[PDB]
This record gives sequence, structure tokens and C-alpha cells, in this order.
Amino acid sequence: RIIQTTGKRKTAIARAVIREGKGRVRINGKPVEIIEPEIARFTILEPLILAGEEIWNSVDIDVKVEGGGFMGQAEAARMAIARALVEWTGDMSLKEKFMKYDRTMLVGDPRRTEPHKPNRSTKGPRAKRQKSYR
Amino acid sequence: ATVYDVPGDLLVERVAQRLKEIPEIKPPEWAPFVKTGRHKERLPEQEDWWYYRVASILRRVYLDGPVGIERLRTYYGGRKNRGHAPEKFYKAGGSIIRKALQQLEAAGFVEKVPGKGRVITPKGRSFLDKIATELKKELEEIIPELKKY
Amino acid sequence: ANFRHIVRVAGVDLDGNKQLRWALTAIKGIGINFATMVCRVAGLDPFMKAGYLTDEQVKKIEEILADPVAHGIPRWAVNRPKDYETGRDLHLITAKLDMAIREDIMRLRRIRAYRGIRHELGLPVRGQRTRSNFRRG
Amino acid sequence: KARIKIASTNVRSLDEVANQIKQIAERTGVRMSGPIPLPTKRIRITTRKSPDGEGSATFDRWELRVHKRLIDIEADERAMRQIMRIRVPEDVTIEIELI
Amino acid sequence: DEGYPAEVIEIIGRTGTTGDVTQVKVRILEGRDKGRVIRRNVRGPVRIGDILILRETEREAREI
Amino acid sequence: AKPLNERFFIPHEIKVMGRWSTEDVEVRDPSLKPYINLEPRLLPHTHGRHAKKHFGKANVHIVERLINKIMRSGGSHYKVAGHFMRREHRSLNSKKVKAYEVVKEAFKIIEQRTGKNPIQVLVWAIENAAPREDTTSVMFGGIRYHVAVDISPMRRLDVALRNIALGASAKCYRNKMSFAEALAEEIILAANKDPKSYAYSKKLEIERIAESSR
RNA sequence: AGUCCCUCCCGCUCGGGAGGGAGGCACUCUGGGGGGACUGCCGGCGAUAAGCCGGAGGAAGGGGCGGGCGACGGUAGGUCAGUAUGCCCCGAAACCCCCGGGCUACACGCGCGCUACAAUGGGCGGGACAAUGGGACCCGACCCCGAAAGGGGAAGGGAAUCCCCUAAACCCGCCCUCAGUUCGGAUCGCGGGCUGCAACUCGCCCGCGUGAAGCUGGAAUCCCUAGUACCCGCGUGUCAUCAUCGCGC
Repeated sequence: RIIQTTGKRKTAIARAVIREGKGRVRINGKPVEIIEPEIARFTILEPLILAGEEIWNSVDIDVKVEGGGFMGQAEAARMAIARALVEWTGDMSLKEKFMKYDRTMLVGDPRRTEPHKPNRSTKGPRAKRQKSYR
Repeated sequence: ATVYDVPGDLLVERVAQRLKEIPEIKPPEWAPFVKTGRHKERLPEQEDWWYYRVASILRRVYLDGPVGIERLRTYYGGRKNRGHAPEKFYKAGGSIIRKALQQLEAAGFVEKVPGKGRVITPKGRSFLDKIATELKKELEEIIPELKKY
Repeated sequence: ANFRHIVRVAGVDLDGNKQLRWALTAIKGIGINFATMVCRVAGLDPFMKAGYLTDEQVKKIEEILADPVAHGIPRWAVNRPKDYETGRDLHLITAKLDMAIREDIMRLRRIRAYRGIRHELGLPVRGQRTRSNFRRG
Repeated sequence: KARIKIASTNVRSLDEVANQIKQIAERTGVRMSGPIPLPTKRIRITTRKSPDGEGSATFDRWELRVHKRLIDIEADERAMRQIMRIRVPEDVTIEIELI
Repeated sequence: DEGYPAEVIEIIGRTGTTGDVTQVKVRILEGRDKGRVIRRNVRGPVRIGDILILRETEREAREI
Repeated sequence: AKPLNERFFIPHEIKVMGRWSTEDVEVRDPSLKPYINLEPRLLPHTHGRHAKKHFGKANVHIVERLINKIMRSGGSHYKVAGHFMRREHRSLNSKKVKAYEVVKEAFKIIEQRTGKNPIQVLVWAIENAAPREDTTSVMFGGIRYHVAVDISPMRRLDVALRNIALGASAKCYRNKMSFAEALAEEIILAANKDPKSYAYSKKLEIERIAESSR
């Protein structure tokens, strides 16, 4: 039984494939245990720790992530892994735990960049040039 | 165990130490009097930076191979301090990369793919994989979570 | 070996707490890059603290600075890659460097070149804009 | 094989030509690869509104969108004659090549 | 005396030069005047049921 | 430098940073108890998501609040310790990884030097540095008056965290002390109630002005 | 992503990984048509209406979030130097072309910005992750030459096929330890290149050499309510060369 899931964050798209194995989680082929920085590693690891050791050491996950930055890719992989785990075990209690801990693991993040505008564009939609007044 | 199971820097330093033995990889006569890119302010502070650079180039050919001088230069470029002007990104020099790749080819770790670039040969692949396996065996003791991999 | 607090290399007293790299920079006409170059050609570790230098090593640095090109330094890491008078590659330091620069400025002034005039008036010489900047008075 | 690339500034004309080609293929009985919608090309030009320099700067962004469809068919006499007999409206451009 | 806690039980409205201070009614939880209802001024975002540490429970804020 | 074990630390339980647990952390002030969030949380990083709501930061973990407050320059329109600290390109703004590392080092130093829970010490510092009263201008009739007002629990927490961060920045500014050392020293001093701490000194200043103007 | 074949590598291959072919579109993606969010439901306030506050469900709760569209008029506000145009004027000159110079001058006052006044760092080696857009006298992978700038040949691409294009901030390891310093990079000397018919007035780049104020800024004053502000880089418009700029990512 091979299960596929998707996660999206900003411009980061992650496709996660989960199957039966020993507990090998790889992000782009590189083990999750040596993810740098620790901030991104913790973001990726949180859902597995929440699920528990038993489920963690019972599935193998391979995640391919493209686009975004080192945090966007990590969060997209987090979402994909959370969804894959939830759909694989089919545990409503686990889904409820995930929802109470962080609604965003299963539900995506709609937030995107707001297009820039004139009057000192290239800085932000609302950033404006200083006015002389005299 | 392979390259993908080992941190890049810990593997690169070990590969440099091992490559110091091979006689086909020697610093050029102009190595002591050169910087590593027009964007760099001061020349290296290692006295053996040649082996580290060659190891990095070999690992790059292993991972993203086939590749070429221009793309490796893009990788090895970086930000420059232009003074009062805003900072900007520039590429790196080409002689260092070209000589490193030629020395690797002479050693037999890389080979030319015509019109595409340079790709790692089985000999170099085995060399890198052996170094990575040794490093992973060393690391497994500190980090038990890497045993299953 | 003897650890001298202050050492003399080229008529300038260098510190003893700094590495040879940054110690050699106290001499006018030698920057960090050229100091590392000279240390490497002489064969000394650039990172050794100044003061451990011996008389033989100081003498080696002496004639290295006297004629860097003939002893391995590249032809393009020199203060005067092509001298106006001799036409050779010469590296100058302190008094000789100042004399050469003054000779060049006096050359421009004597020949009445635009740069010579700008040097005399003290205004910027490399075609900058004087409307809003370079306000000294 | 024959590859046809059809591009226009009007989605309705684009779809009309695509439907005509699909009907021709269906009536001839030849298997046809569905219309591939290639990414739209958006030419954007930002221009200052004022003809002079006075006043706060304001800009307008004029955009021209061009839509592209691709179709692949297997060459046949009747099918290719019928395709060459296409209407090809004024605002649509058609290119045919053989492989 | 380390302050006295009082629970906010009703909000009157906003007040101040820039409308920063909210007038509320508070019941004293502990102290010599336990259970007394007073009207006091509050600075910052305040809800119902919040606990405010008043240094003293003598003065009462003026009406809106 | 640091051990490979610390470099590749792998948590296995749900606790703050994967190293310290808040089960034993105790908050006394009844005013501030409903607003100091101590729920289980491995990574204190919510990617905002609480600004949209009102009182939405009352459910953000205290360590995340501290990291956000530390992520700043120090001063741009207000003078800190009689100086400005306008760090333009070297500030920690938009560097949550750097703020996170600094807070981790500060907590490690606090635990090493005190022997107690760093989060408990931080809680104590907040309790000690939270002011209880202030003053403001209120207009009745046709003129203004300098009246005395109370501070709501959320404003108290905000002031305490702000003062702690500002004190750490001031201590670290152009000094041999690193940012982590400055933050640890500031937190410990605030916990110990020593007036040297910027947080405690500013709290006492606000308190005395409010008492005088009441 | 699953499945078959070939090749290679590792702990000697149980097991794991990479690439190429067949094959698939399963996921991402592109782009056409549709659904969904409607105070629709619950509690309260208001008067039973207009409506307002909170709550459940939900991706999106109250104009869903950001933009385009600027009313009758005024402002004798700006534009005849973008084109059109009344009147006045030159009409062989104020018309039309060629070289050279100027718009780039510099005791000084001002606006908006860049770099900085350091450890919330500088340097050195190594390790990661984007998007928007453009390409015919054009983009140019790839190989050889050079220390850098740059030079020679040249595949592919009128474009989801090739290229611009392996960004920086960030993370690791080492040196520096509070100092006008290994901070700061103005200002000049020498030498090597590129564009261009032409580089001195008056271009940009590169190596070595020197190292000017500046150690946080009075009165006063500016922008910003959420992926927004702040930091970090990149695309394009101008272009033979030149971006501390505008518009975007």
C-alpha cells in the first residue's frame, strides 16, 4: 500500500510517499535526522513525535520538495507528512490531536505575498517614500 | 551508506584529507598568490585550500553531475562588498575550477561528456562512497537514530 | 626561541602580539594580501605571532621586499608594475613609495595635464561631481 | 505524425478552432490527442500616466494576453485535407509541422 | 501591601485624551473591603473576568 | 566547537525546545496566570497567525513571545540607556533562527548558573518586572489632567517582556558581553529583584511616577 | 509516484542509493468549464425592521483578500518641450546638416537615498533553499586560454524543449576580542581590459599600494495594522557600455 500526499506553503510544494517500512524518513533523499537548521528539523519532526514512536517506526516516508525557502519547504514537508500519517493510520483520535495542537498541519496556509505597488515599489505594497513637506 | 547520508562539510573535509595522498592532485604554482573569486577581499587562510576546493568540486560533480565551468562558477560565486554601492552577487574565477577538473580527470575520478559537461566515473563514485560509509559508521555511534538508515 | 616584543624588518618596528600577517601591514606599501604573499614565498607560517622571527628570517624578508619579483612573487602584485623610468617591475615601500608618488604628481603638474591642474587645486581628479559633495570648507 | 500549434488573443476563437479540429478527427475516426493548453503569454507594459513631470507619479499597466493550444494527430489524406480546409479566423494563427 | 486582586465584572466604555483608558467595575476578591464593587480606570486591552492588581481600593473613578 | 550530539540533537518528547518541560513551572500573579501560556509545545514558532485575532497572543507560548521581542534592533525613536541603538543591517529583524539560538543559549546559561528551570526563572522575572499602575492624560470638562490608571494583564505582560528585551539589548550594546550573556544576566537580575536590571529599574520608575501622580 | 529492462555504487549486497531507456499522468503543473461563502444557522443587543457583537461548521465569516474603473465641477494647478492647434514672431534667419565645447563647473544652503559608525559583527574554507521576467546582428550551455577583468571555437533556442539561472540573508568549523581595530572604504599612484567611429573634458570592470570623516546623531520629522512592517537578494525599463533609479519578483 503506497500512499501519496501533497503540501503547500507559499511557493513550496511537497509530495510525500508513505509505505510500510522501518521508520526511514527522507527529505529529497537526505535523512531527516541531519536536517539543518535545527528550526527546520524540529518543524519537520514535530508531527512524528506527536504521533508516537510506534507509528514512527512502522512507516517509511520519502518527500520531494520544490520551490520556496528552507522554512517553506520544511513546513510543506510537515504538512505532507501529517496528512500522509493521518490517512495511513485512519485514527480519528490522532486527527483530533493534530487539529488541537496545530490546525495548519492538515489545513494549508492560504497566506501569500501581496503584490507590490508604486511609490517606492520593490520595497512592499505599503512602503512609501519619505515626504519632504518643505 | 552513500553521500546523501552524510553532511556535506564533514564529508568534504575528509575527502580533502584523503585526496592529499593522491599525487595527481597538486596545487598550481600560482595557487599561493591568488584569491578564490573576484568577489573575495582577501586570499585564503588555509595553506591547503586547494585540496578542500578539489574535494568540493568532486562532490559537486558527484551530486549535480554532469556540470560545467560556468555552472560551477555560479555555485562558487557570492556577494561582493563594493564599498558605498549596494552589495551585489558575482561569479567566481574559472582557472581554479578548470584546473581542478583537469586534475580530477587525470586522477580518473571524472570524465568528459561531450556537449554536456563532466560526470563522475565509477572509480570516483566508489571512492566517495567509501569515504561516506566510513564517516557514517563513525557518526552512527553518536547518533543512534541514524542506525536504521 | 627568543620572543622579542618589538621587531625591526624594513626600518619600521612591528608588534609582537599580532600575527606576522597583520604585523607586516604596519609598513607603508604592504597590505594584508601582499603580507600573506611575502610570508608564503619566504616560507614562514603567516599565522605565527611576530617576535618569534629570527635574524635570518628577517633578512630573508629584507631582500624579498628588496626584489619581490625575482624571488617568486607574481608580476601583477606589485606597486609599480611598469616603472616610467626603468620600465621594470618594482615594489616600493615608505620613503621610496612616497617619493615615486610625488614624482608622478610633479610630473603631471610640470606637463600641465588636466590631472596635474586638478592636483594643484586640490579638487577631485577622477571626474566626479562637485555640485553637492566634496565640501571641505 | 502532424503537430499543430494554434494561438490567438480570443479564447472563444481558440475554442472554436479546437472544436472544429476535434469534430474533423471524430468524423474521420482517427485517434486525436486532446488540446494541450500551453501557459498564456502576458505582455505587460507599465507607463506613466502624466505627459509631464508635475504631479504625483501614477502608472497604468496595459496587459495583452495570448493563449496557445497544441494538438497532435496521425497523418492521413482525408484528415489532413479537411484540416487544411480549416476556417482559421483572422485573430487565430495556425502552424502545422510533420514528425 | 503587594496589591489586591479585583475581578472585572462590567465595562462602561472608553475614555481619555486619545481614548486609551477603559472604565470598568471591579469586585474586590481579597482584602479588608472584600466583595465591594467599585469603578476603576484601566489602561490597555481588558475583557470581562480579568484580574487587576490594585495597589489601593480607596478612590473611585469618576463617571463618564 | 559544540559537540556533534548538540549539533544533531533529536528530541523524542513534546517539551519546550525538546530540553525543558513546563509541567513544574508555577505562576503566582492571578492577574498574569491566564495570559502566560505554558501548554506543551516542542517548537515555539507559530508563524504569526495570532495578529488577526483580538487577544490572539494570549495563547502563544511565552518562549515564542520572548523570541519575537528579542527579534528587533533595540531603539529607533526612543532612547535606551540614554542612547540610540539603530542597527540597520546587523539587526536581528527577520532572523528568527538567530533569535531562537540566542534564547536557547540564554536559557542554557541561566540553568547552568542557577540550577533551576530557566523557564521558571523567566516566569519569576516577568512577575517581578510587570508594573501594576501607570499614569495618563484624561480630559474632563475642557482641560486635561494627569490621572493615574491601572494596567491590564496583557499590557503588563507586554511591558515586562519589552523591558527585559530592551535591558538585554542595552547590556549587550557595544560591550564585551554577548547577546545571550546579556539576556541571561538581565533575566537573572530581574528574578533576583536587584535594581541593576533595566526591567526592575524601569518598573520602579513607572510605579513611583504613577504613585506620585495619583 | 507505482511496474519491466540495462548500467553503476555502498556495510559485499539481505538491504539501500543514483542514472538511462521503455512506460505512465497516478501527484505537481499548465488552462478551459463548474461548485463553494450565501448573516445561510445559533445566542445576545437594537424595536420584531435597518443592522451590530460573539459562536458552531468551514479553505475561505461578515466588502473573502489585493487591485482596474475617478461623478456634476473647481483648482487661470502642470503640459504649446509628445503629438494637434489660434494669434504673434524668424523666414534665409530662430529653417536644415558637420566638427569642437556645455548641460558633468563648485567657498556654500536643501530633498530623497547608498555605505558606515561593529560582536544582534569583519575575514577565510565548506553546506543549503526561490520567484517574476527576457532572448536574432540576441541569449548562449559546452570545451580550450588567463591570476581577475576578460579572450577563441561553438551545441541548442523565434521558446513549457536551449539559455539567462546552482541568489543573498541563513547554517557549520577556524582567526580576530571592544580597538578608529583584521570596523569604515572615501581619496590618489602604477598596470591590465570591455563597449563604442570617438573614452581628456566625460564611461564601466579588474590586481597591487595608501587609508579620509564616522565610536549611535539637538530642535524637529517620516512610513507602516499581517505574509503587512523591517531585513535579504534577483528580473525587467532605460542600453553599443553604464542602476546607489522606476516598475515588479
